Amino acid sequence: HVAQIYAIRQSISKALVAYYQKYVDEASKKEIKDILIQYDRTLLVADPRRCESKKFGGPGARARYQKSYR
Amino acid sequence: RDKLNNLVLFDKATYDKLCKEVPNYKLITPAVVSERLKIRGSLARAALQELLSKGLIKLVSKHRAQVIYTRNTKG
Amino acid sequence: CRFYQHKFPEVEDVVMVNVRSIAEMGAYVSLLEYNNIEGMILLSELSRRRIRSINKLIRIGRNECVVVIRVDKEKGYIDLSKRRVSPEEA
Amino acid sequence: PEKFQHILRVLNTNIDGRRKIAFAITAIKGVGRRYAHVVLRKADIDLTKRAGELTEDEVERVITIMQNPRQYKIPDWFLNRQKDVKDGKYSQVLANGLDNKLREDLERLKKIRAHRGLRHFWGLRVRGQHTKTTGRRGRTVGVSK
Amino acid sequence: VTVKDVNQQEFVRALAAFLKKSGKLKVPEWVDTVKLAKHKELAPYDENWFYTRAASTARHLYLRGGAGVGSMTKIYGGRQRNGVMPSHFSRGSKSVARRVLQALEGLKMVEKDQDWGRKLTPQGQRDLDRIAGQVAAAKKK
Amino acid sequence: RVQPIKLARVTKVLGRTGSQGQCTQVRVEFMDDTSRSIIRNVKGPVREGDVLTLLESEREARRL
Amino acid sequence: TPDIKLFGKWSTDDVQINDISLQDYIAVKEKYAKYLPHSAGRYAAKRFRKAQCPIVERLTNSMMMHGRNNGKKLMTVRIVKHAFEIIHLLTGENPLQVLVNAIINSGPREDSTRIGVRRQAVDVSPLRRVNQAIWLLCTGAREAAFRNIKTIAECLADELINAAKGSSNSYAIKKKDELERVAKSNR
Amino acid sequence: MGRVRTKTVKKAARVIIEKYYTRLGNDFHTNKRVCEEIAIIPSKKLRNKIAGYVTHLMKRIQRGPVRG
Amino acid sequence: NGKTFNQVEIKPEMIGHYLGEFSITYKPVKHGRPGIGATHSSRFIP
RNA sequence: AACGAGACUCUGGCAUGCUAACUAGUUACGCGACCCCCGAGCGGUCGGCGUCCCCCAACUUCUUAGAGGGACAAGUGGCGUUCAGCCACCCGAGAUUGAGCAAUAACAGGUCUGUGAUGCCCUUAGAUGUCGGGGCUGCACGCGCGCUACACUGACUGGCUCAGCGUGUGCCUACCCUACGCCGGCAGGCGCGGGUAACCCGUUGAACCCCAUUCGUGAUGGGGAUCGGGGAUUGCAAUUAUUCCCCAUGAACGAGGAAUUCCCAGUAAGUGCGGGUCAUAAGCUUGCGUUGAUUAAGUCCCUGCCCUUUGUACACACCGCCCG
Ligand SMILES: [Mg+2]
Ligand SMILES: [Mg+2]
Ligand SMILES: [Mg+2]
Ligand SMILES: [Mg+2]
Ligand SMILES: [Mg+2]
Ligand SMILES: [Mg+2]
Ligand SMILES: [Mg+2]
Ligand SMILES: [Mg+2]
Ligand SMILES: [Mg+2]
Ligand SMILES: [Mg+2]
Ligand SMILES: [Mg+2]
Ligand SMILES: [Mg+2]
Ligand SMILES: [Mg+2]
Ligand SMILES: [Mg+2]
Ligand SMILES: [Mg+2]
Ligand SMILES: [Mg+2]
Ligand SMILES: [Mg+2]
Ligand SMILES: [Mg+2]
Ligand SMILES: [Mg+2]
Ligand SMILES: [Mg+2]
Ligand SMILES: [Mg+2]
Ligand SMILES: [Mg+2]
Ligand SMILES: [Mg+2]
Ligand SMILES: [Mg+2]
Ligand SMILES: [Mg+2]
Ligand SMILES: [Mg+2]
Ligand SMILES: [Mg+2]
Ligand SMILES: [Mg+2]
Repeated sequence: HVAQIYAIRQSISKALVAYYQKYVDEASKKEIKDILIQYDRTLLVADPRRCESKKFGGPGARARYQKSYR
Repeated sequence: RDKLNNLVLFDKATYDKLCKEVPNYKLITPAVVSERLKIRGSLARAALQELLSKGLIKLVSKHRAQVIYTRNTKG
Repeated sequence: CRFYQHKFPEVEDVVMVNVRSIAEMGAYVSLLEYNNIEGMILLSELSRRRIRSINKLIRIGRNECVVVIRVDKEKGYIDLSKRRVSPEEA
Repeated sequence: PEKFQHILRVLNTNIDGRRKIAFAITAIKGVGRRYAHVVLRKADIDLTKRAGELTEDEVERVITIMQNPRQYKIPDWFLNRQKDVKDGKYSQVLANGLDNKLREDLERLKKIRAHRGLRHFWGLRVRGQHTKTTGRRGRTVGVSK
Repeated sequence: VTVKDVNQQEFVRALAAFLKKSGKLKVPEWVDTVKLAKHKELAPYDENWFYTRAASTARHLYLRGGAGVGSMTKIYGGRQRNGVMPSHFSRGSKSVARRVLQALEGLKMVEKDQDWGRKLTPQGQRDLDRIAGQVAAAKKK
Repeated sequence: RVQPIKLARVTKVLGRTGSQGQCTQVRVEFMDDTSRSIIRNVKGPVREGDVLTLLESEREARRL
Repeated sequence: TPDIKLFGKWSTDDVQINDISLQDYIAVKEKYAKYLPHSAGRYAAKRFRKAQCPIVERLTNSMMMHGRNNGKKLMTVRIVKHAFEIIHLLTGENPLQVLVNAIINSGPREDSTRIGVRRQAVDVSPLRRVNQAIWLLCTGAREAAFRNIKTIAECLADELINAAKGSSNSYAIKKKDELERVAKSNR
Repeated sequence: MGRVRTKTVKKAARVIIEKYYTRLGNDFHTNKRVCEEIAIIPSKKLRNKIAGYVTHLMKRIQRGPVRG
Repeated sequence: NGKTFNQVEIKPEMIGHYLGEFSITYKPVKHGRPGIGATHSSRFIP
């Protein structure tokens, strides 16, 4: 649910900047891009984060099961 | 653990205190009325709704989790 | 109900306190010669010499006489001490 | 609002008058909460009034439903005692009928000394549970002699 | 306005209040003594739960015209708490989902389409969009 | 038995002292007479240039 | 108006910070005005990057704690929203300034490290001030509402209020001054 | 990080400069092509690191002489 | 049983139960004294 | 000069550039059809909703997967004996993604119960090489890996709306995943199609979460042990209850002493879903996504590790040796 709010929020603004850049002048889209990128990045540049893969030994990716010495 | 005593329906003294507590408060939530009076809380909700039906209070935000009121939106 | 002619104990008085919780940098103890405003004794002030286990000195529910050193007579901070007692005062 | 009597003594047990009537009558044994809602629904009673807000005639309407469920059209798969082992009836044992029916069932089992009767006797676990590391009531034992 | 134009909860309340305003739509006899799924622990509070359930069922048929009972019981599945063991996903009740779809065919709002399944009749969609506009006009949407 | 607060600005970070290397050595100014200077030992993550707060400007700690 | 932003309702530009030590480490005005306390925000990737994070989002992140809340953030935003709405009633003042006050008056400006029980006194860095104040006043709330009829929004609100004016009736202040007296003794 | 070029990267880059010195200019993307033409580097990753040390050495050799 | 045949006279109340349900496969336990490994403290021999 | 390190191989992140797709699509209109006026209009036309039906339309943005491209401490500024390199910053999809593979010398480590790998010893027709029954589950007690909880940052009842890795008819062996209709409150039953699989289950209507209702600080509707009664499925057979469903019973437990485990970013934790075993069948394990923090950018204090110098009466090597 939440990871689609950011997909939408990034896609529409990445669109209004390519409808300008193609069918309007160039120097008008430089206004959009700086009103946009100065407020919050990742309205044009996607997050490169993806889940890491579990490994044997622990429940998730970095934890490990309990160790009982004695 | 102790015995937080609470009533499920009013007695005349408490009913008077309800129809007179309205101005005294700038924060009217079920919890605060259930604690300052000896009210179960399912009774405070009904009483607050009853008052709100009388325009005596003003509802400022209602949520599934928490409800609030205000004094009169006056003064 | 109050025990004595002043509700806040004065500095340099020996008080009867029932230790209640051993804190991380002290202990939160009741007040029993005055009304139950909290008290905090610093762990640096139980005994004059090195200690093997705190449960051998203080444990919940043990009346003991301790001396207050400082107090914010306004905010309510009763600073308490045990190194500084003779068994006659007790 | 509604300052008349609240507590009521339904058969052999003290039903507190404060709780919502559904969760009020559950203080009867043999009557859980899923059965109680059905009883109250078939009794037409409102489900937003506490036990204190019912007069002396609705309560009989509810009792007679709890006691004779089969006839108020509560199906035969709600009743806690089914094809009763000694006589084939279907019913809800209510208050001490539950105690006596458990008592009679354990006696019935021990009488022919079935493997469950002996487990009830010796005071152990009757279903198939392991018992090596569970239950564990008794006192610690030492290796010293 | 269509149905996607309006808030999908008050629309459901309106459709339920309308369905229970025609006298049609026969309800099953056991409507008041049923758990409603394998994983629930109680019977529904709202005495009119069949009307709400039929309303939501019709709406769901509108948005995806090929359901059949084996998905009404998935659309309505939930989470079962197995006592002292971890929970698990569990389906709805087949029997009430079946009797809901059957009760809607009696209003001529539903019909068994080609292949297999169900969809709304042309006359069902009108009945929906009308109260959709009713909702949009009441709440000013 | 009564002293006002003082506000210093960090001018250089020296090293991370303490037994577990927890506290940090730091050299500070004094923001009213920038001539003064002491060496102090802070507990959080100091950067450079940010305004500390001293409750007794007279001390000058010298190790762990 | 469109050059200026709100948490739906509350204004930022009327705020003030009076501790010149904390002006670098509380973000509220200007380029730190955001519409919601919820951003993806790869803040915890470098050392000081956490200082750029809008203070209301930091107040949210530090609230989902003790196990059966890890991750549930939308609940936290709906809690904070309600807390501020209550604060505006109990005072009639701007909620953001009260938050800034309750953060400033909870950072212990001196703590005691351990060397050997033998301690020593040290001063706390300006970043640890806010990092401790947040922890303290979010623990006060979570603690005051664990088996009471009050709701966490109510307790968090009255905590922020009783702390923004140091009152000895709030967990944060008690613990701060008590952490400072222990340092004062073994100076 | 690291970024300490191994002796198999610091020996290619030393032979290449001796043989082809008049091609190896001072930018990286042209050297990345010259090195790919002259020698046989059996990877892209290694080719880039070799061509990236070549540029360092070239910048240094436009001052006084280097001892390899 | 697993080694013996145990006699059982059939009563009417045994109806619908199983035969094996009247002939248990083990002796009921009653405990001895704990041995030399019984407690985490118990292990030591010179 | 050789090995190990590194290089290497797989994987994650970027291409609106290439190759090219009824077993993936999108946009268009050829469409047409349904529906509402929901807006100009009137209702069509202008438009709006479509996992409604088409195209012998156009293309490859989304999907799939091949070839190449890209990142080099390369640029700029400091610190470096101006070397090897470190620090910050710019442009950027990214300036430290995660695994596999791994040396010399050893250990009286584990495994003869994986092997038609195997020496010696034993038993070999009254068998230590087959059928029927019982046991590995037995309970005064000590310990280990775990699951569910002690509630209001919650439980219950409705309503709303989102995935990714996968497996699937069995060669003796003899069984697969399931759509859609009907019957039953529920587990389940009957009927009749698809699938040897980007084709069918399937647009995988997953849980937490989200929105609205009841309860009210009370071992309470928290918690769900223990126990009574009844109904189905698997199988040759269910008792010491295989599993599953319903009514009923309603224990300890109010955040846990001394101690002690794991963990640095899509990580800890919460949350569900596939694989393995599997006639029936996870409180396990191996993977997958989903909501997603607090604290650090350090040190040699504790437990250990690597390199140099130094001391030794030790070499089975300090768990050593040795005096009355
Ligand atoms: Mg996980
Ligand atoms: Mg849980
Ligand atoms: Mg790679
Ligand atoms: Mg990919
Ligand atoms: Mg489609
Ligand atoms: Mg490639
Ligand atoms: Mg340089
Ligand atoms: Mg950039
Ligand atoms: Mg790597
Ligand atoms: Mg090795
Ligand atoms: Mg072997
Ligand atoms: Mg052998
Ligand atoms: Mg054999
Ligand atoms: Mg056998
Ligand atoms: Mg075993
Ligand atoms: Mg293990
Ligand atoms: Mg629910
Ligand atoms: Mg088994
Ligand atoms: Mg699993
Ligand atoms: Mg299976
Ligand atoms: Mg399985
Ligand atoms: Mg296993
Ligand atoms: Mg070394
Ligand atoms: Mg030597
Ligand atoms: Mg030597
Ligand atoms: Mg020797
Ligand atoms: Mg020896
Ligand atoms: Mg020795």
